[PDB]
Amino acid sequence: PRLLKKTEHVVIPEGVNIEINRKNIKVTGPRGSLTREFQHPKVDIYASKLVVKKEGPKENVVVIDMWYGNRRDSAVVRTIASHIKNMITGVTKGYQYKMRVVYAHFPVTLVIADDGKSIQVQNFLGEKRTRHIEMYDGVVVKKLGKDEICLEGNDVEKVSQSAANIHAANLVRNKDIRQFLDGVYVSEKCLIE
Amino acid sequence: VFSRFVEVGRVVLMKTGPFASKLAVIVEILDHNRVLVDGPQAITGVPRQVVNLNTISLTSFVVNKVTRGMTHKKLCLRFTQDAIIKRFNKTATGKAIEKRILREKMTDFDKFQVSIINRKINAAAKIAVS
Amino acid sequence: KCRLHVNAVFMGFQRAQRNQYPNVALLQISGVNTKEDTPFYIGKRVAYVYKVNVKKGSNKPAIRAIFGKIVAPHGNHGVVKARFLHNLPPKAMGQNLKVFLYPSNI
Amino acid sequence: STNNKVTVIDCHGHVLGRVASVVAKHLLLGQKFVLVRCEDLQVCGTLKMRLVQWELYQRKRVNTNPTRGAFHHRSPADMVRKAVRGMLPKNNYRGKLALKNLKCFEGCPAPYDKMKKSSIPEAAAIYSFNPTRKRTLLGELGTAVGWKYADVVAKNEAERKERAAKWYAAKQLKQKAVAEAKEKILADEKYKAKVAILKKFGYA
Amino acid sequence: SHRKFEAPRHGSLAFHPRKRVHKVRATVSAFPKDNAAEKPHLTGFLGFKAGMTHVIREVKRTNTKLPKDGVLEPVTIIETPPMVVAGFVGYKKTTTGLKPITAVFAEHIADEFKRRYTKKWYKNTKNQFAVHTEKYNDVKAKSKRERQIRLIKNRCDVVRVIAHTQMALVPLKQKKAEVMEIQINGGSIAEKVDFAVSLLEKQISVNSVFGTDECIDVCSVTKGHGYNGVIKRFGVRHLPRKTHRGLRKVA
Amino acid sequence: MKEYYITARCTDKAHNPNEIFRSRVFAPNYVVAKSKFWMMLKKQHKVKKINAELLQCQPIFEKNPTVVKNYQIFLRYVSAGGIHNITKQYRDVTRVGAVRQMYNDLASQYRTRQDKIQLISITTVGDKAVKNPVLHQFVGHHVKFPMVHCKPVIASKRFNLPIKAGKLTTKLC
RNA sequence: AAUGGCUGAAAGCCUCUCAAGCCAGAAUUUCGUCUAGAUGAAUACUUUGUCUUUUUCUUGUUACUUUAGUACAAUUGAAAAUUAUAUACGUUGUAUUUAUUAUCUCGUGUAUUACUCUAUCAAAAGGGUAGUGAAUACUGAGUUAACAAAAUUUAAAGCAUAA
RNA sequence: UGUCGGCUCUUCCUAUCCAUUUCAAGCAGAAUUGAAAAAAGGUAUGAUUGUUCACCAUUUAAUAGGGAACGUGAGCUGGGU
RNA sequence: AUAAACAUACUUUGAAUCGGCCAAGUCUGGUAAGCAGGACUGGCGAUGCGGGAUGAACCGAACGUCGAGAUAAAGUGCCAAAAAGAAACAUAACGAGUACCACAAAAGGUAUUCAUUCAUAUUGACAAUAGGACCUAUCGAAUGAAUGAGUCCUGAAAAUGGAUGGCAUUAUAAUUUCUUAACUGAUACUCGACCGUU
Repeated sequence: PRLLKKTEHVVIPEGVNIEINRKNIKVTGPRGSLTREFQHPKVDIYASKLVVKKEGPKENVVVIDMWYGNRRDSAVVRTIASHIKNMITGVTKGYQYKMRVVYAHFPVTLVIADDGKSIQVQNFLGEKRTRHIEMYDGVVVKKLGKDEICLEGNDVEKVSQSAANIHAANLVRNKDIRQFLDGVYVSEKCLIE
Repeated sequence: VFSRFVEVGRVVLMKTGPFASKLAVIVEILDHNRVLVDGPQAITGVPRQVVNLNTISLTSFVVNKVTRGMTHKKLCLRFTQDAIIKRFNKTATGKAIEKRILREKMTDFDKFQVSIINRKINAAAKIAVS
Repeated sequence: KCRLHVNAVFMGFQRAQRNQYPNVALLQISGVNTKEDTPFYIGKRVAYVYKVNVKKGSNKPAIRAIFGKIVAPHGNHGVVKARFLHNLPPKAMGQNLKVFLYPSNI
Repeated sequence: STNNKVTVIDCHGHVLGRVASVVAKHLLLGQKFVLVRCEDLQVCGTLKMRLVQWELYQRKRVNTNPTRGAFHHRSPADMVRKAVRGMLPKNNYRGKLALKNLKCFEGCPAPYDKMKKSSIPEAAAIYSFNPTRKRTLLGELGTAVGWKYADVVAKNEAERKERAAKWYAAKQLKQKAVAEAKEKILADEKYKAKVAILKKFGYA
Repeated sequence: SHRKFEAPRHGSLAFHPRKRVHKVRATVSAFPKDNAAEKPHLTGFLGFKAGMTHVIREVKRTNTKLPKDGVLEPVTIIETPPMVVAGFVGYKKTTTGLKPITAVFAEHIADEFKRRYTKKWYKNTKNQFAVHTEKYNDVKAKSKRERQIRLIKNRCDVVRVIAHTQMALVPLKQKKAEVMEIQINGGSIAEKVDFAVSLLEKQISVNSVFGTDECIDVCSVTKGHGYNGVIKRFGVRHLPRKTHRGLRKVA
Repeated sequence: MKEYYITARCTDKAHNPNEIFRSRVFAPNYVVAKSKFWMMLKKQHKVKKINAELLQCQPIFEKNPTVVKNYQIFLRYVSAGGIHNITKQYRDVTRVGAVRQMYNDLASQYRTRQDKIQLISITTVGDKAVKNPVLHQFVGHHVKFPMVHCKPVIASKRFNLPIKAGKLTTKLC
């Protein structure tokens, strides 16, 4: 039903400064600065000081409030309150998505650019084609070891998407997927710290 | 953060109706569209009645310590304790309502002098700046 | 020199969906927006002052008129009905009329 | 009288079907309309569903000779002239004398850049919409169906905000100095006789 | 019903309507996309076709089965005497396409270029480009030229040179020159005009426009065949011999 | 909508002439109220108008139409499936006002016209006995919300103009 | 597009979203290129410098010719953006047509201008500089009006010469 | 209202035969099978019969099904009726 | 009880006609038909006008020539004369929009709104994390199951390009209900003038 007021809030640790200008949030932290645009015309984001713990003092928070509205549009407060939580975590403890390579018989060789801004996959299932797969902005690919890479970055929406672009370029076509279980997969997703 | 909320005790300005441009005090919120304005009938003249939120306009004054369903005998004290009438007449809309009343009483001789005087003063202002 | 009229638009004749009665002409007086402000204008003279180019060898004037009155309101938007001595030409639809201030009652 | 002036309608953030019904009624009332920025107008529906509504409008075309069939004009200047032309009398003299008093320009040409722009309260998108309902700028849709002149209008506009913002700065310094001087002569002793007349009616 | 056996339609619908042109020269309706990071260069020419002849060409390709001796190929000899640049014109992108802003012209104009502005030269007083030439050096008419250049450098995006052939070097009986606007593609508009102004009255040769082993997009007007039936024009199947009222038509 | 107090008695062999049938009927006028009352006797007590007499028919004005009360309405309506019973809660200052809401919402949510609903009983309930998910949020003492995305309110129809000057903005209100 | 996905609520977990925001993906759609194409633009030469109508010359057009009539420079018309809009105020409550104190005469200087004109630098600018005139504020004083008149916005005749 | 079929020609529908992009299998490969986006392209040569239909011999990636007065006679042919 | 004096009862002579068709809170044969055949009544035929965009039958209403007014069916974003306010269920779609009328079904949905019944709900109910289906700790307010009624989505494929009438709308200019002694409108109603019949 139509909630009179749906509220959410995210805590700001001591190392990050957040400034809002008409739902254009800019988050600054030790690893850098991140900016996003939350173009929902029915919510207001304003920083405030609210007591979060039951028996604690006031803490700097970002409060997202959506007033009278149906359950279709009231679901976005927690989505907005969680995209911000990934901009505070990202600039404080950066993201990292370790990625493995699985092959049956044909070895796969990955070529990483000098700056790490791009990758290159060769000899996938013996195919002579050489897929490139360029990364997004602010995402760096490095080779952890043998048959393993990890994508360092600050924006989860760009690190993870760049991690899903490598797997989408190494699919097996016209063959039984249940047996030709090759490609590159996301082993685990963690933080740099 | 929103400054002016629709609560109990908020002083609202009835824009449309026979009581247009009169002060009313909310003493109940029936639902999201209807409130119970009781801008004390012995002070402003707005009787207690259910009105829509599409007729009233909010003002930045909240009468202090007003509970829902206040009587007329006790609401009149709080309204006159904070002197909303004194404070309302100093705001931008308070000076707009009194301006509308004066220009209504203007005759044709009074409309002729003001136009013939404003133009002289306005032109003299433009001369004074180089 | 001076203005002593408010320009009312000749909207058309009092009609139906598939009819037209040219005996009564509707006007949208400038500044009137409701039927409650029409009680003033019921009676004030209205003239359809138009201009005709004429040759120098003729006597008829180059500026003529068709005078009429305002007889009743029409609709809730302040549209009025005007009855003229000679029904206005359908070439004046959309043009501007004159709404005088006499016979005054002020 | 003779209403020869032009009522310029600034179509930023209006609705295509409501800014054209007010114009269509008022064109027949002997008025001249110039709708500047017929490309920022709004239509309900996402971009995906505003192309199905256009693919449907692209099918209607005379089979035996498409060069006779419905000419589907893409330029948003002509997507509002067609919308108005639908609500005007069809195939008579009154429906054309009132259609010569209508213009759209996607940008803002020279003589209409410096005119007193108007607005239509009944056609605004803030008064007649649920703010979550998804709209579509006419310019945004026009490019998707093959409008080749969308970068030009943006570039021309970008050079109109930088020439009207620097005019405002010079205008507001003179307007503030004039207002500050008018207060000085309001308090003048020589003008006390006249001020009491203005002050009586709330003009000072 | 349905046609018994399906076939590919005869003729092309991308060329309908088939209206014959008027001017012999075929205007080039599009020029290569402008690249702003190179030295300005002409992007076209204009030559008179002469004929065809066959050559024996040595194959320089790899992994091909063509004989090592040679491959017999047909070639076309297009005679292109050097053209003369006689001004330039600057275009501007508006909401209705390009709009020619101005046009600066050289001083000395050959008699093969003046003829294009008349329809009967033997009776014409031949006063074309006379007032322009006689007042070329006047200070009043020199500031106007310098004004036109500053207009193009500021409010223009495309610069083209109005180059015309020389008809005394070709065996054609025609005398009036053929005028072409050859776009300049290269650096910013500041240096396009400076390149266009440097070319005035100066002959341009084909090797300064094209290069060796370069592919080009020739544009021309085809051969004239007059009224033609349905068999020649579109290619439909000729009807059986028994047919009444003739064979070579659509049924 | 109005509320009427109607009483009548039956005078024939089947019914004794000492039983009075009271009623509190809701109808737009007093002739649609008698019609509701007469058919309520005939379908329940086998009394026909020809064999009965109307004794009293008076309106029932609200005593205190300045106080907000939570009204509870028990009603039965007929759907394409069968016959159901509903119990909706409404907030209004008059009994004749809270019933008018009942006809509008029933004729909108359930798409049942007004000649299918039989109002059985309307009473007043307490603050905490409001089961409606939306009505429950406004019965508290400390309810406050900002009326946002407003639209400017004109004094009357006189000042409304077809075409305006300048840009139009809403109000934080 | 079908489909596979990313972050992600609803619903503390889960989910590609009958949620907001995005990526990959057709012989697909749209630019690009090809053909026909209407209103247009620039330049060259002839003119015209407020004006059209009717007769009239030419294969036809423009300029041209005659007798007329008509006004004579000078106060109009722009902030942008958002609408859950930084905070404050809600600045209320009539868009164009339709915001000048009847006309004329005599008076001192200053100051002003999206005002007129000239010269110049520039310019596809409500541009800069200099000068002049107009209006306006300081701000006047005086004459006249009584009866009639305050409508141009277009008519009628020609072919000497030039392109 | 010239009443079967064929030759010629154009267009339209998708309830898709091939080519393009995807899911499912009792999909290990090859072959095949079920379904989704999609009508911009293509869909044959012959023996017998007047035949539409039919049955055979080949070929191709496929030789899919239909409408337009049972499309089409001042377009033809006149095999049948 | 009510109506009835241009009432009532007729007499003589005679013309046209006996191919009918439509509607339905009706029926029979038929799978069904814009099919065939009937009972009571009204119409089209024989009939215009205002409305349903167009329509022989549907709704209003039947006509000498007019003028002024209130009306009927039905409507009041523009074409089009005329309406503003209030509330809700829809609308991320060629979904919705004037009956007769020019179509859509069975079925499915953890889509949505309302209502009913039952159960667990406290200092501890679910989900989650940690430890050993079940228990503890943290987490602290509603949660879970079933049924009924609306709205919506799939079900939903045909041949020239096209039809809520078009444009167009999307906290509507849609659907359902309402408020204001609001408005628009026929050749019908009232008043007045004129022609004719009795």
